[PDB]
Amino acid sequence: PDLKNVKSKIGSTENLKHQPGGGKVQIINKKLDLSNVQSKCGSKDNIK
Amino acid sequence: MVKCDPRHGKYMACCLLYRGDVVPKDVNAAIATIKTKRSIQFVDWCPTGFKVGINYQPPTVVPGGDLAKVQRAVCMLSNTTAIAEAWARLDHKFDLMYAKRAFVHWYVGEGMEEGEFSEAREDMAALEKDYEEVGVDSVEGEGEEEGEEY
Repeated sequence: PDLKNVKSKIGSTENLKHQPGGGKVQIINKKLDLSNVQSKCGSKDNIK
Repeated sequence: MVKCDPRHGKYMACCLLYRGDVVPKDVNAAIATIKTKRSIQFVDWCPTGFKVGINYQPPTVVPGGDLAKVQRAVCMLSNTTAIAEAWARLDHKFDLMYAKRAFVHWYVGEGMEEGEFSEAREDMAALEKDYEEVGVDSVEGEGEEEGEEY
């Protein structure tokens, strides 16, 4: 009558390494350039 | 009727349009108070910054309203550096949204290019400095005045 300790069929065997982990995000942006500036509403020559 | 305090700035010019029962001396008398009231500051190169209109037809009043009938009234268009407080509000609020690029796709997806935003912000950046360059005083000026509140 000894069955020889029969094993299960068929399980979550494909999940045994699984968690799963998460990816990443980082946003974060670049500064625009506003260095092209000069005023016009005054005098630079006729002041002299 | 633009929400600011004019004492944060200086006036460039003021323009007054008089309706109804008005007479030219009683305006010359009314502006004299405004010139003397130097806490109403003009730019240091504008000594008589007034333009004036007078018209024999009054305010008309609508029946659907709460506003009274008057004999005489005025409209006041004025140029001042007191609203430069407000340029520095908009261009600050723009920087917060654009530093995260928020909503930018809704303008790009409808045919504007992205570099447009940079341009208009740079025009405002030049604008900031345009308002700095008119608000300065003369190096040829000096002054002494008897009144110390106006």
